[PDB]
Amino acid sequence: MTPNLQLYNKAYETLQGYGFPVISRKEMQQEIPYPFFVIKMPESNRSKYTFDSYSGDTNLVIDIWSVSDDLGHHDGLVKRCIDDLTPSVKTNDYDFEEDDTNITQLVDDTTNQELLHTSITISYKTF
Amino acid sequence: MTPNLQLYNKAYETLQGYGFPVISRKEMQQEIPYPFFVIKMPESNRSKYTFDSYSGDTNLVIDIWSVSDDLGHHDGLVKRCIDDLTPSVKTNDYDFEEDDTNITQLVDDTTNQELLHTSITISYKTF
Amino acid sequence: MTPNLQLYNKAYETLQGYGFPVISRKEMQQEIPYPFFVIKMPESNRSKYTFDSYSGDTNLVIDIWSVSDDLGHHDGLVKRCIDDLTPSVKTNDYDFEEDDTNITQLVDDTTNQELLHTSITISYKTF
Amino acid sequence: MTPNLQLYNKAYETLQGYGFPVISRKEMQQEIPYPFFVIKMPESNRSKYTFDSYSGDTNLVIDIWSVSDDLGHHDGLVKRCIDDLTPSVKTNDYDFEEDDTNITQLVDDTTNQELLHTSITISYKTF
Amino acid sequence: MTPNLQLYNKAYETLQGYGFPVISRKEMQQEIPYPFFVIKMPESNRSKYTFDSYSGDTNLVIDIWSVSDDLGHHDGLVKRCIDDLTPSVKTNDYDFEEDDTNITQLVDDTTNQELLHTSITISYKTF
Amino acid sequence: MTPNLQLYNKAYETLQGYGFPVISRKEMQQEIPYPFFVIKMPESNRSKYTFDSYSGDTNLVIDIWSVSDDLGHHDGLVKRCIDDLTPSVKTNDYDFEEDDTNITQLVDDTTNQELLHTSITISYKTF
Amino acid sequence: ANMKNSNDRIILFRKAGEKVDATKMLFLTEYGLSHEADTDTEDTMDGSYNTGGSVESTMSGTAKMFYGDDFADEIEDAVVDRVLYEAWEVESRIPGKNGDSAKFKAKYFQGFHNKFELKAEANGIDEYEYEYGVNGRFQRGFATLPEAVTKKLKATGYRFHD
Amino acid sequence: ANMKNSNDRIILFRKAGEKVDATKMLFLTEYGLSHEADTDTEDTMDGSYNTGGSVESTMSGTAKMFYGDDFADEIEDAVVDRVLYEAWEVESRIPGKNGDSAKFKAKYFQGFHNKFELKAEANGIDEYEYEYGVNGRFQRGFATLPEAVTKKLKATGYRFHD
Amino acid sequence: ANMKNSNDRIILFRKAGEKVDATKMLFLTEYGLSHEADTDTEDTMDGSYNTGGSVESTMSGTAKMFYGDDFADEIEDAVVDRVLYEAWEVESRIPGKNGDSAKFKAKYFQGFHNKFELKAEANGIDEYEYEYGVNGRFQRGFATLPEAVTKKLKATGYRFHD
Amino acid sequence: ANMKNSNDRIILFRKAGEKVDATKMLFLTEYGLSHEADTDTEDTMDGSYNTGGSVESTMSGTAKMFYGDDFADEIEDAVVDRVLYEAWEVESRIPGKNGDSAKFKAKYFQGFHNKFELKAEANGIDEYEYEYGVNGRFQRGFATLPEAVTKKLKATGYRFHD
Amino acid sequence: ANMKNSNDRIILFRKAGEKVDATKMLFLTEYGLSHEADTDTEDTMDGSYNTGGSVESTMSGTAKMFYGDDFADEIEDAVVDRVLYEAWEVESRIPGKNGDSAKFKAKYFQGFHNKFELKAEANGIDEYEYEYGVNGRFQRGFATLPEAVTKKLKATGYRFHD
Amino acid sequence: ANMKNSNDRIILFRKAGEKVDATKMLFLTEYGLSHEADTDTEDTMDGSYNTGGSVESTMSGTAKMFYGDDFADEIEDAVVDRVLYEAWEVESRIPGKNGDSAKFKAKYFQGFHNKFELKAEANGIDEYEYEYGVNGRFQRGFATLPEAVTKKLKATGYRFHD
Amino acid sequence: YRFHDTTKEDAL
Amino acid sequence: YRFHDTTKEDAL
Amino acid sequence: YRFHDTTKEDAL
Amino acid sequence: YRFHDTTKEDAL
Amino acid sequence: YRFHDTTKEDAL
Amino acid sequence: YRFHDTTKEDAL
Repeated sequence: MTPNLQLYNKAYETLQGYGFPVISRKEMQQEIPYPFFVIKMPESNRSKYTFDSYSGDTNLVIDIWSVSDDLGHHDGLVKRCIDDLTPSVKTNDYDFEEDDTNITQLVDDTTNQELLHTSITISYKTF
Repeated sequence: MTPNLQLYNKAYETLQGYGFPVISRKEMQQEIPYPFFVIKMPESNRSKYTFDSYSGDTNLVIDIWSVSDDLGHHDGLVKRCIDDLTPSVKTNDYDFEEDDTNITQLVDDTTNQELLHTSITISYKTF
Repeated sequence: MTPNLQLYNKAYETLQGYGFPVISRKEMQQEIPYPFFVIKMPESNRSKYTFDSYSGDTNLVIDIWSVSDDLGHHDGLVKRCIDDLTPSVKTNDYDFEEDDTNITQLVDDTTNQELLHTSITISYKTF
Repeated sequence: MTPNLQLYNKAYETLQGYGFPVISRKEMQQEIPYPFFVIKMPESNRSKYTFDSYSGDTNLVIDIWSVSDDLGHHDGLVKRCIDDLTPSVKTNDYDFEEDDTNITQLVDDTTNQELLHTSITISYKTF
Repeated sequence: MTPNLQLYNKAYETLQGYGFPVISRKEMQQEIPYPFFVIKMPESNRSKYTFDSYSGDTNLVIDIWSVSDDLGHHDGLVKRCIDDLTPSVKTNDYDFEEDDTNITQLVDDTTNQELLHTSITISYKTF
Repeated sequence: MTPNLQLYNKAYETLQGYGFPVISRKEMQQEIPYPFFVIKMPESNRSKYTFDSYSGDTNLVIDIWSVSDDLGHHDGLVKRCIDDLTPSVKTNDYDFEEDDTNITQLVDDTTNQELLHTSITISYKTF
Repeated sequence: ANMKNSNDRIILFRKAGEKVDATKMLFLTEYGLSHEADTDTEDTMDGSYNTGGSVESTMSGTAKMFYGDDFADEIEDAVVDRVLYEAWEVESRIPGKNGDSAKFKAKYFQGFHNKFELKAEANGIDEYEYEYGVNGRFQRGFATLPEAVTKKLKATGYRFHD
Repeated sequence: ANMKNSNDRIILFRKAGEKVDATKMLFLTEYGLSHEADTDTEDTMDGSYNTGGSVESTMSGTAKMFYGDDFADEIEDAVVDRVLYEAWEVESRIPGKNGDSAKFKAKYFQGFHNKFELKAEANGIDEYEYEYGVNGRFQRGFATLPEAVTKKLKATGYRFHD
Repeated sequence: ANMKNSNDRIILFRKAGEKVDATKMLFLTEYGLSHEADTDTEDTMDGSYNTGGSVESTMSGTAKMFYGDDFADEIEDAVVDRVLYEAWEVESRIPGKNGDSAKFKAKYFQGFHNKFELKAEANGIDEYEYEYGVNGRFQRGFATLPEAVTKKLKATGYRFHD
Repeated sequence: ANMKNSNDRIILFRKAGEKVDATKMLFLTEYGLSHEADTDTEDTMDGSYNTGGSVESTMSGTAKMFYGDDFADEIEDAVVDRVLYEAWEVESRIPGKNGDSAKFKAKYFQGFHNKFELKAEANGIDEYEYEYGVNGRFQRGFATLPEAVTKKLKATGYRFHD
Repeated sequence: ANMKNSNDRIILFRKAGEKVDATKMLFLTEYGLSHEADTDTEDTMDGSYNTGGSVESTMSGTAKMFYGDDFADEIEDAVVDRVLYEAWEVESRIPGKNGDSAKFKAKYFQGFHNKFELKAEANGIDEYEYEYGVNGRFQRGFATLPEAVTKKLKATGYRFHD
Repeated sequence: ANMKNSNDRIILFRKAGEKVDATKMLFLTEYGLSHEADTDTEDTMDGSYNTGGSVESTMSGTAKMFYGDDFADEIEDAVVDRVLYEAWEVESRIPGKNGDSAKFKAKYFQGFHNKFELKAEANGIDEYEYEYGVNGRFQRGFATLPEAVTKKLKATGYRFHD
Repeated sequence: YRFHDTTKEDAL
Repeated sequence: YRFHDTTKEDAL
Repeated sequence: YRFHDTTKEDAL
Repeated sequence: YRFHDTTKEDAL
Repeated sequence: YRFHDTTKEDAL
Repeated sequence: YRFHDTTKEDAL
């Protein structure tokens, strides 16, 4: 596997354990209750790093949708993700270490309902 | 909680004390007199800072809407916000320190009325 | 007051003395002869500068509209503004010092008449 | 030949061996099963590098389309490409060495079907 | 006068001597033969430069329109402009010195005729 | 002449010798067989370089259109151009030296036919 | 949490031996205090050892000059006339425990100013920088801040105030 | 894989000769340990050769100061008073094999602090940096980490915790 | 507020011993005045002490050359011929109190020019920079500005004027 | 064409005089080998001439530390204990011609490690860098690569493998 | 206004003692002329004083080499053969007043070239730089420019011409 | 016009005293040739004067290493074994006038290589750089280029060819 | 020397 | 000197 | 030396 | 010293 | 030395 | 030393 799929599988194994639905994209016939997680396949740069290995920067985005009725709970999901996915993730072929994490939130009215949209970006240096 | 929600709650506890209405977004059936405050959920970067802690940059935007009939009063609200939210904000888990604050104002005619729109951005380094 | 309103009031007190009309925006029922001045509320950055003070960059834009029949006179207004607003402006709470000034002019045909539009930007460091 | 066509021919000779169809663009009367490879003609910068040679940066993009039913297999194609095209490619006139490789994936719904689109970029320094 | 109008008048006094028409913008009832010059009011930055003077960067654009039937002549106009406006321009209040000049040409078909459009930019440091 | 027209004439004298048609733009009544060359008037920066001369950067673009039936031949035209126009071009008033050359190719379907479009950029330092 | 800002340090000076209240160093831009031991080491075929030489100690800083002032003019008199100066570094947010309740934690130095440079550049407020050479062991204690300077004479605008 | 992060090193100090648990150096920003041999070479017409001079060894670092602390205040006392200090560098993720099962791989030094600089700048938390001069051969071993400091007193927020 | 701009300093010179009005240094780009004490320290087993060596003092600057001028030509004569020069630094916005009402606060130096470099580069106005070595104690006072130079001969354009 | 990549050099070490296979220096980041002649020149009124002084030769490099390792721990023992080390630089892609068919072109050195610095920084894998002082003439030859290390123990992921 | 461009200085050379017209230094990129006094100061308990040591004077520059030339080849002969060279610096836009009406203001030097470096880099025209050591006092005067070089042999293109 | 590109210089070497054709230095990245006079000056109360010391001359450069090569291996043998080397710098585009019609303008040196450093870094072709110390006066002349190397063995691709 | 407070009441 | 552990039970 | 004013009336 | 191969069979 | 003009008519 | 050409026919 690439580091992309290895990390993506670890992030699914994690977020899929909380009991809320986790998806890559919603299909039209599929009914999803709030809150829910969208998780998007990582990007990965690679370059020569030592005479014996590559290294690179692998970017993960996970994306949390909720009704705005209770923001303390939505923030509980954000903090739960970050605490499970940092400082380091470890898998069969690869190691990942948080370089930075960026949290941004929007109030979204596209759906005739006031939703909260949090986008969590984590940059992992990988070895 | 994240630093985002901790700061956002402190900024509400503050601005909600002045006696003008404070909102994150206006809903259609909700009547809001002028002047009023819009307050938007912070962004937060994070990175390793010492062998013992993270640190990062947390960005707050608060946003003041008024009719242009009296600009000295609208500026009184701007200065009152800045004086209550700087130089430092302190909460249960986090400390915040002003790195910079940016004030910009526009004259807005979108609503068939001449409004004043001030956007106050405060960048906090956080520890 | 903020430095924004302090400077904006000083720039009005100045330009309003020349005898041409000065406005922030033109309203539909309001008749304005040429030439006229549009003046726009400053932007202001702020940051810690010494152990005892902030300092920052405050940006003023004033904006001169005339029919193109006589360009020597329009340029007389531009030079008169710059000579009254530089090198320094001084007010009750704040000092302002020209960092740079930028003059740009366009020939404007939006109004079925050939107008001259000069935009004068002055960047003040402030203390 | 240019380094562009030399590399492009080597990348075809490679990817065309896996047994899936490989194309530069799909024509309307041409039926292509999934998965398939799109391969795009390299860009090449050139500059003087020694008193005796040029050198430069040659950019290859190969682009993998699949139905999202099985992502482990699609990732198997991505890893197979990268392992055959790196660290170095060698041809009659030119040498190529991986400077970096960038992998990005999207979930694509443009075609009323949920496809996976992976874009693999490899930057070769060339000599 | 500003340096803008001083330079603009010197550039008119120059280009207006060649015998082709020179304009800032063409009006609808005005018939202009080819070739012709469009000349656009300079931009000017200013900043403190010594304890005794400002200095700054003043940008001139002159703009040459011709039918493409004879390109040697159109290029003769371009070279004639540059040779009259460089290396230095001198006027009552100001000095100007070429920092750089940029020549770009396009083939223009907007007017149902194949025209040549040359834009000549000259950056003057000014003292 | 400018360096623009001097170089443009040398690039015409060259490419016009191969026996394929060379044009700056195609006119509607003009029938052009494939393959063909489009050649676009250079850009030129200029600045003071020694106490005795200017120097500058002059940018040439030549642009090769072919049906995609045979890519080895189209690449033969690209390589033939580059080998005739580099490393140096010499003319009456000016010298030109390759700083870099950039080759990019696209597959173009704008014309209901699959064409190959190669854009060759050569940056010449000039003296 | 509880990180320590630079601008909470207060630097004070007075000319040694004259009975006056210490004067605050306004508009510091940057600051540093350095201690460094001039140790040698002596080699022998039984083995090398390190020998405890004397310590040099010094305080250093930069400030912006202003018109309502006379203190940079005292620093440049002091460096040339070799005047002995007392100085304090006080931590404006650590108060003393009891009895010293109105005082703040401090270091006390006395010594000489050894450098003063004015730096002036077009388009800029002119800086000065200085160096101060500490005599002997600096002394630990608690210092009274001059309350009329630090909290009574507040000013509006970008000057810091409560 | 298995790359070694810097922040897994734990640096500990105590004043030599007093019976107390070692105190952890919190909020290190950067760190380094250096060893360097002062070799000469002697030329002769039979041929040149290299001679085995003595080795100088030193430990160096930077930290952020904070209000709940008294240790930078000990470093600056120690550099001036020439106090001998013991120090450990411990690898928080290499445990001892057996018997030492509760301990972590370490180097033990004793020596003197030889430098301390405070650095303070407007808009910034003030740093200190130090240098420590090792006496003799540093000694290899396994070290007990002070478990009450390293794992019991955890704190929320951006302070690292499990 | 009341920050001090660099360009309010006026630098004046004249050749020592000739009865003429001081000439202004036009088109300064940057400037500096430095004082620095060459202190040693003497160690003893009773304790080390710091000894009050002599002070070196110097003035330094850069200017743009222009065609209506003869003064850089005097600086480069003066550095080679070792001519003694008087110089003033005057603060154009601090006036004297009474009697000195028409004068401005100043330092007076006399000394020698010790350096002059022309710097010329293609695409640029050529600079010169100089160094001046102060003899002895600089003297404080109030200085008359040459009013015909400073306020009567004003010029239009980018040259500063009221 | 045929340009020579850095990562095709293999650097090997072993402690001198003990019968063991050489150990590979893993995770080099950068490397250099230097030779430099300490020539004087002697002037005379008949004319100056250049005199052939002795040559100093040294090898230098940086590596990333990792947990499955014990070799940086040997370098830092070796610099302090002045242990003599053999070292090879081998060119992994130039094979020997015949008889040496299984060997690769090499330089052989013996000498002492003279420097070791750990560098650790927050948000980073800690580096070490070293210097090695060559004794005498380095010797040319062909070297057997330790095939179990270089080709048998391959690993997946970003570690280089065929 | 009236700022002084660098490229209006003309630098001329000739080999000392041979009756030929001075040759212009074409394609200068940058230039500088330096004078600097090696003053000591002598301390005494009556007070320190500054002593008037001798002055070193030197001219320095960089140029682009070209094929229609033989002059850089003369500089590199001159630095090795220790040939004495005369040189002028002439101000191409200050004419002499009367009698000297056809001449331009100048400095005259004689001295030796003391440095010459070629600098060559792939993708570049190769530079040379030189240093010239002035003997004694440089002499002021007015110089005739070689009119056939400076105004008659004009050339088209990017070479400067009227 | 007629500006001189760096890559038109050809640098050649051979070991002194063996009858073989000179070998070209391929893949130079940058190059320089330096001459510099070690002049003193002697002061006297009658006036100072400058004294004509001896000249040091040296050639320097960087190249990329490649697999079809044995010459960097000769440079590193030569610096250690103190082998005397002849070298040429030839100008590939200035031909000789008559009789020398097939030759190109040149400098001839003989001397010793005095430095060689390999530089290797991950993600890069490894460089070497060298220094060569010229003995005496370099000699001017015209040199035959080795036509089989320079024009017969042309190669395709990014290697320069006609 | 010992410690002395900032104020004129504790002059040197 | 020999190795001593961090704790007060192994004081110098 | 003492202070002397800028003007020719206070020449050295 | 002469050349010695990397392996234990050619120990110093 | 005195001043000498650039031309061969004022050779050293 | 004098000048010697590059070729083996003009060896040192």
